[PDB]
Amino acid sequence: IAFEFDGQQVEAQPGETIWAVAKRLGTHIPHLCHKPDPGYRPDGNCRACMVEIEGERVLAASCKRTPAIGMKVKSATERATKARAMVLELLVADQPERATSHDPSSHFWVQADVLDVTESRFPAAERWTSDVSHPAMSVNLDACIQCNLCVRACREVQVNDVIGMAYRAAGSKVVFDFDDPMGGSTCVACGECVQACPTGALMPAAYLDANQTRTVYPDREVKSLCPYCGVGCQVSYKVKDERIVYAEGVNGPANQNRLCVKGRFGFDYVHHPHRLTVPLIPANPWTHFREATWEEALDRAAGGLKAIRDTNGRKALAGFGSAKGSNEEAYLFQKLVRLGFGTNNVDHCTRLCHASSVAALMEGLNSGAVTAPFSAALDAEVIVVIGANPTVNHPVAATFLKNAVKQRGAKLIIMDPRRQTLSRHAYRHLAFRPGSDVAMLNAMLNVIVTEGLYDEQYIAGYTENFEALREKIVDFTPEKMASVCGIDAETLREVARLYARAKSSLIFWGMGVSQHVHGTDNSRCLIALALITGQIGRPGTGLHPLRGQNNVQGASDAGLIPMVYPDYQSVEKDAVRELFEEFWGQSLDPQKGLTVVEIMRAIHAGEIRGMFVEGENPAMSDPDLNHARHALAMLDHLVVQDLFLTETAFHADVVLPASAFAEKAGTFTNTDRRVQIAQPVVAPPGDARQDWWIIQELARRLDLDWNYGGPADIFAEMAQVMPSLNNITWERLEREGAVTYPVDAPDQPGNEIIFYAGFPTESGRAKIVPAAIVP
Amino acid sequence: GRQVDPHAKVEIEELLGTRPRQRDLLIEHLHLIQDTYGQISADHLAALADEMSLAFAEVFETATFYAHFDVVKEGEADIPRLTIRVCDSITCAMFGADELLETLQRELASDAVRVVRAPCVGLCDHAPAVEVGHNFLHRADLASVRAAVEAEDTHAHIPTYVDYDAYRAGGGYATLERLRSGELPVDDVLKVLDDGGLRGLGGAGFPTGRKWRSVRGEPGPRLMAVNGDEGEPGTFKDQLYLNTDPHRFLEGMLIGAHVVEAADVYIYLRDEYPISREILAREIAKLPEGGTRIHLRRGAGAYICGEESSLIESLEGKRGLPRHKPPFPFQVGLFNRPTLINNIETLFWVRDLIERGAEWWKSHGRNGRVGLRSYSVSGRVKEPGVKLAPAGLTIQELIDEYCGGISDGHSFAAYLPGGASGGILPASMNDIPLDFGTLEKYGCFIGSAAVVILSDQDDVRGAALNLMKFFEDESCGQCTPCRSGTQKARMLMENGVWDTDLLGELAQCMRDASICGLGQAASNPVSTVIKYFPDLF
Ligand SMILES: Nc1nc2c(c(=O)[nH]1)N[C@H]1C(S)=C(S)[C@@H](COP(=O)(O)OP(=O)(O)OC[C@H]3O[C@@H](n4cnc5c(=O)[nH]c(N)nc54)[C@H](O)[C@@H]3O)O[C@H]1N2
Ligand SMILES: Nc1nc2c(c(=O)[nH]1)N[C@H]1C(S)=C(S)[C@@H](COP(=O)(O)OP(=O)(O)OC[C@H]3O[C@@H](n4cnc5c(=O)[nH]c(N)nc54)[C@H](O)[C@@H]3O)O[C@H]1N2
Ligand SMILES: Cc1cc2nc3c(=O)[nH]c(=O)nc-3n(C[C@H](O)[C@H](O)[C@H](O)COP(=O)(O)O)c2cc1C
Ligand code: SF4
Ligand code: SF4
Ligand code: SF4
Ligand code: SF4
Ligand code: FES
Ligand code: FES
Ligand SMILES: [W+6]
Repeated sequence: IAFEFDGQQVEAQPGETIWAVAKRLGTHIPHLCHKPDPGYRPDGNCRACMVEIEGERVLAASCKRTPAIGMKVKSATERATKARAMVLELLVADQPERATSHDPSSHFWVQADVLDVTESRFPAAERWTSDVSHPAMSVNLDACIQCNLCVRACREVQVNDVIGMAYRAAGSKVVFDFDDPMGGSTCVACGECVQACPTGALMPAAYLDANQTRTVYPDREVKSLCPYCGVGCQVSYKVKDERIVYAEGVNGPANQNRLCVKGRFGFDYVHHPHRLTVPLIPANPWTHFREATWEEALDRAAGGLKAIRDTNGRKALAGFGSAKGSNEEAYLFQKLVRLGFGTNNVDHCTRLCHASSVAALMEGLNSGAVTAPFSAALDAEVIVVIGANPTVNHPVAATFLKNAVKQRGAKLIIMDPRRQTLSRHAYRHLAFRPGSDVAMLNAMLNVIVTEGLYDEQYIAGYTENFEALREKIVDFTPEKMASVCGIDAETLREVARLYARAKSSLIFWGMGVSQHVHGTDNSRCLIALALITGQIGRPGTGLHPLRGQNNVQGASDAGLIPMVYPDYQSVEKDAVRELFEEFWGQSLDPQKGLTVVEIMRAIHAGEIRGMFVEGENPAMSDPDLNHARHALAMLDHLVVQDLFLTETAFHADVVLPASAFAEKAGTFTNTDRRVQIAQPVVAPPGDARQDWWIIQELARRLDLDWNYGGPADIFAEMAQVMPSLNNITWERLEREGAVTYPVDAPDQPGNEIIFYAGFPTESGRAKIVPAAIVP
Repeated sequence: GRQVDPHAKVEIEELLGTRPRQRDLLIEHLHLIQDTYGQISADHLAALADEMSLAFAEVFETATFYAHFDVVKEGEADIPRLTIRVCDSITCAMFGADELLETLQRELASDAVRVVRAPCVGLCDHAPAVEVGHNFLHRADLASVRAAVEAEDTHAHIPTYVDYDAYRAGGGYATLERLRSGELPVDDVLKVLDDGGLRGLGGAGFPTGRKWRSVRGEPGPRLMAVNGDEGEPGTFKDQLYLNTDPHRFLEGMLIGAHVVEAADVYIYLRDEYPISREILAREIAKLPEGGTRIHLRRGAGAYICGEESSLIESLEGKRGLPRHKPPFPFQVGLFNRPTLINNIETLFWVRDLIERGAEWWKSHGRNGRVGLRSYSVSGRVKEPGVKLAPAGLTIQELIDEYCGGISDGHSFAAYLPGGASGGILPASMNDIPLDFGTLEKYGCFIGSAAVVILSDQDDVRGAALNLMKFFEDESCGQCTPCRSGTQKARMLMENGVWDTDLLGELAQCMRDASICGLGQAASNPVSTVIKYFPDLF
C-alpha cells in the first residue's frame, strides 16, 4: 500500500496501523495506552497518539486506524501537538509529584518529557485510598490513567475474569470482585497486570517501602526459565548483589510473555537461609558427623564404591537418578555407571508417572513424544481433555486454550468426575465413576465405524490391524455402557460426531489416567482417535499429553533408563552394544536393569549394596513407609547429593554440595519437544559447586579419566551419538535461544509435527492394539 | 479466596422459572430484582451469575453503570423501599428546584423514605417534574407530595388514548397490508421518501432514503432498532405522541422493517417513561401474529445510550460504551450485523407521506428552507408545550405566533436551541432561521428541536455550570477529554472568574479529540458565552 506521510510517498505492509509505520520509519510518537507487545489489542482511550488526515474534520488515532490508499497522514502540525500536550497536562494535573512517588522512572513520565511537559495548570481531584491486602502486590491506586491494560491482561490473555471498571466517568476506577480488597479476591498472582500498568500504581512489593515510593533500580538482568513446570516459561531475573528479587517474561516462542505465580514470586528456596555448603556425614541444622573437606569425603565415595564392587560384584551395585534440574549431567550420571560399574542398573523415579503412555506410544508408533505442540491450538477447531487440571499445574496452556475459545470459538469437551474451573468456559462436562473411562472410550471408538463415518483412506495404508479387531468392536456398542460409566448415549453419539466430523482436533490428559494400574489399557484405545479419523500429522491436529516436571523428556530421551541407552536404543540388542563401545571403550552388560520398585523390593532382604543417589527425595515419593525407612536401613554404604538435608538420607554416610538451579549453563527441554538453553546469574554460597564437576572428579577418583571439560563440550559429546539433534550446536542454542530437535536443516525454523508424511517406524504404519475391558 | 455461591440460590431459580439465559438478556433480570426487592444485593448477583455461568466482574460492571440499580454488600446499610426524585436540569431548576430539594430533604427524608437528585425526565413543560415511585407530578410542591406519600399513591396513573379498533376505523393498517401484497411495490416508497426530502429527526440531520437503500443493499439476516431515550433536557416530544396515538408509530416501524427484510425488531426507551411502557405492552398483544415479531426493552439512566453504538451494546446486555466511527453502524450492528436506527418521530410521519405524497411536504416551509417539524418550546413563555410549524422559522415568530408570547413580568435576553448540546445565544441573534444546516457557522446547531427562553431575571453562567455538571454526570467514562475536561470545567467555572483562555484551549482539544459526539459538544456553551457575551468579563 502506498500513502503519503509527513510529506513523503512511503509504502506500508498490511495490518500496519500508522503507529507501526512511523516506528519502522523512525518518527516515534507517544501512545501510553497502546502496548505494542504481541498479545494485546488497542482500544483508543488515552487519545495521545492522534494525527491529522486530509478529508476528516475531527482528529483521529494512530493505534486503531490503517493507511488505506490515497490517504495522507500528518503529525508535525499544530492541532495534534496542542491536543497531546493538553491531554498530558490533564493527566499530570491529576497525578502526584514525580520527584518521589511510585515508579518515578516510568513510561508515563517519559512520554511526558517527550511532549515537553513538567507541571500542569489544572487542579487536583482528592482521589481514593490504597489497599495492601495482597502480600506481593501493592495497589496504591492514585495514578490510574484509565489505560485498561490491567483488564486486557486479566480479561483477555491470562483469562481469570477478575478485574473490571465498574463505575462512571469521574468515579471510574478498577475494582476486583465486588469491590473487595483483592487480598482474598480471585486474583491468582498471575503477574500479567503488574508489568502492564505503566504508572507505579499496580506495582509489586520489593520495589518500594512503607511511604510507598520506588527505592531501587535494576542492579542487572539475566534471561532464563522457570524450574517448576514443563513448559519452559522464559524469564528475565531481576537481581541485586547477592539477592534475587522479581522477574518479567520475554518474547519466548513457548511462553509469549505470560507466567504464573512462580514466574513472579515464590523462589525464596534458592537464597533460603537454612542450606548446605559442606559434607555433613534429626533437626534441620546439621549436628552430627560433620567434617568440612573435599578430598576425604570423596575418597570415602570412590574407594568405597570401588572396593565394595570388587568384593561383592557389579550387579550387587545399584543407582537411582534425577532430572529435576539438568540434562547433560544425566548423560554422565549414566555413562559413569555403565563404565565404572559395568552395569545397566540405572533408574528414574520421575519417569514412573507417565510410563504407560510412552509404552503404548512406542508400541503403536515407535515414539514417546507428544505429537505436536500445545501452542498450536489456535488454528484448530476442537479440543478434548481428560484427567487433568491445567490451570493449576500447567496454567499457561490452560489460558492458551481459554484464548482459543474466546477468539475462534473452537469448542472443547471435558471428562472428569469432579467439577473444574474451566467448566465455565467448557462446552460440556462428563462426570463418571473412576476406573470406567475406557467404556465410553470404546463407545466413542466404535460409534464411528458402526455407523460408517470413518476416513477409510487414512486407515487404508497408514494404520494396520484395522480389520482383525472388528470382531470385538462390532461386538461392542456405544449404547450399553450407561450404568457402567454414568452417562447417556445421545451425548456420546454427539461427541463422536463432533470429533470425527470436525476439521481438526486434539486430546490432552495427564497422570490422572496413567495413575491407575492399567492406565495403559486406557491409552491403549485412546491412541487411535486421530489415527482412525485421519486428523493427525497435519496442522492443528495431533495428540499431546502432559508431564509434571521440567525436562523429564530431556532425561529419559538421553539414556537414564534401566533398559535402554540414549535416543531409545535398547540394551538387549546387540549392535547397540557394538557401536557405543567405539566411544566409551568398554564391555557392557546386555541383561536389563532392575526397575525402580523392582530394585527397591529386591534389596529388601536382597543383595544390592549401596548406590549413588541424586536429585531426589525417594523416601517420600512412591512408597508410603515400608521402602523409606527399612529401604536404606539395611543398606551398607550410602550416598546423597541433595541440595538440602531432606527427610531422605538422614543416615546417608556422605554428602556433596548440590548447586541450585539458577547457576548454570547447558540445555533443558520441555514437554513440547523443544530444548531451552540457560545461563547463570549468581554463584552459590560456601565452597559448593556444580555437578558436572562433582561427577568428573569422582570418575577420575574411580579410574575413568574423562577430562572432557565443561558442559559446552558435554553437549557435543552427547549429540555425536544421538541423531535426534543431528543438526544442532550450542552456538545457535544461545543465539535464537531455544529450538526443538526433530529439525533437519541448519537455517530453518524446525520440523514440529510427528508423522507429516509417514511414521518413522520400520513398516511406515502403526499396529492398532486390541483394547479390551480387562479388569 | 473469592465470593462464594451461598445457600441463597433458591430465590433466583424460583423467581426466573422458565426464561432464557443469554448474555444479551441481562438488564431485564436486574430490573426484576430491583422491583421485587427495593435493592440489588451481592448474594443475588452471585446466584444470578453462577446460573448464567459468568464472572462477578461483568455483572458488577453492568449493575452500576446505569445510575438506577442500587447495589449493597454484606456491610453497607439497607436501602428503603419508597424513594422519590427531583429534576436538576436547567428548566426544572429555573422554577425553584434546589430549594425544593433542601426544603423537603429535612421534613420527610426519614428512614422509610428517601430523596435524591435526577437529571431530567421529559417534563420540562410542567416546570418541577417530581416523581414518587413510578408516579410523576406537575407544578410540584411540598403540600402535594405530603398527600401523595401519606397515601400509597406510588403506582402510576394511565390516561385514555386511541386503541386498535378506532385506528382501524380509518386507514387502519391498510397502507401496510398493501405491501405484503403486491398492490404497490417497494421502490415507490423509497422514491417518495427521497424526492420529498425527509431529512431525519434526531440530533444528526441525515436523510432516510439513503439509509434504507444502504441497509437494503447489504446481505444476510438484517435487523433494526428504535431509540426512544430522548434524554436531552429540552426534549419532551416522544411522550406527547406515544401517549396519544402509538399505532401510527407501529405502522411506520413495520413499514420500515418489511422493506429492509428484518425478521425481528427491537425498541429502547427510558425507565422514566413508564406510562408508555404500559400502553405498548397493552397494545402489542392485540397486534396480530403477522410474521414480523417485535420486542421491547428498558433502560436505566445512561443518557450516553441516546447514542447508537451504546444502544447496540446495551441491547447486547453489555456496558453502555460507544464504538469507533471508521467502522460504520449500518455495516456492523446489534449482533455484528446490519441494522437501521430511526427515532419514533421519523416513523410517525411516513403514513402522511405516502397517503398524501411529497408535495404535502413542500408547500409548508416559510423561509427559504423547506420542510415541517415539531418543536419543543419550554422555559418562560405563556403557552409552552410541543409545537408543529414549518421549518426555517425564526425564533421571534415562534414566540409571538405559536407560543402565545413570553410572559407578563419578564423580558427576553437569551435563548438556546439544541438543548444542552447546543449553545446559548442572545436576543440580537433573532433573524436567523432554525434548520439543520444553518447554525453551524455560528458555533451551535439544532439537533433535537429543543428550545428554551431565559429572561433578565435569570443568570447565564449558572446555566452553563448546570449544563457542565450534567455533561459531567452523563459522561460514559472511556475517552480522557470528556472524563477529565468535564471535571476541570466544573472546577474552573466555579471560581468568581475563569480565564477563558485555558478554556478555549481545552475546548479545541475536546472538540478535536473526542471519540463520541458528546465530548464534541460539551464545550459549545462556554465558547458561545465567551464569543457572544463579551459584556460578562
Ligand atoms: N502444583 C504442582 N504441579 C505439578 C506437580 C506437583 O507436584 N505440584 N508435579 C508435576 C508432575 S510430573 C506431576 S507428579 C503432576 C501431577 O498433576 P496432574 O498431571 O494434574 O495430575 P492431577 O493433578 O492429579 O490431575 C489429574 C486430573 O485427573 C482427575 N482425575 C481424578 N481421578 C481420575 C480418574 O480416575 N480418571 C481420570 N481420567 N481423571 C481422573 C483429577 O481429579 C484431575 O482433574 O503435576 C506436575 N506439576
Ligand atoms: N506429597 C506428595 N508426594 C508425591 C506426589 C504428590 O503429588 N504429593 N507425587 C509423586 C510424583 S508423580 C512426583 S512427580 C514426585 C516428585 O517428588 P520428589 O521425588 O520429592 O521430587 P522433588 O519434590 O522435585 O524433589 C527433588 C529434589 O531435588 C532437589 N533439587 C532441586 N533442584 C535441584 C537441582 O538443580 N539439582 C539437584 N541436584 N537437585 C535439585 C530438591 O531440593 C529436592 O531435594 O512426588 C511423588 N510423591
Ligand atoms: C451523545 C449523543 C447522544 C444522543 N442521544 C440521542 C437520543 O437520546 N435520542 C435520539 O433520538 N438521538 C440521539 N442521538 C442522535 C442519534 O444519532 C440518533 O438517535 C439516531 O442517529 C437517529 O437517526 P435518524 O436521524 O435516522 O432518526 C444522540 C447522539 C449523540 C452523539
Ligand atoms: S491500574 Fe494501570 S491500566 Fe488501570 S487505570 Fe491505573 S494506570 Fe491505567
Ligand atoms: S491473577 Fe495476576 S494477571 Fe490475574 S488479575 Fe490478579 S494480578 Fe492480574
Ligand atoms: S508453567 Fe511452570 S515453568 Fe512455566 S512459568 Fe509457570 S511455574 Fe514457571
Ligand atoms: S470521553 Fe466523553 S464523549 Fe468520549 S466516550 Fe467518554 S463520555 Fe463519551
Ligand atoms: S495511543 Fe493509540 S489511541 Fe491511545
Ligand atoms: S424536567 Fe427539568 S427540564 Fe426536563
Ligand atoms: W510427577
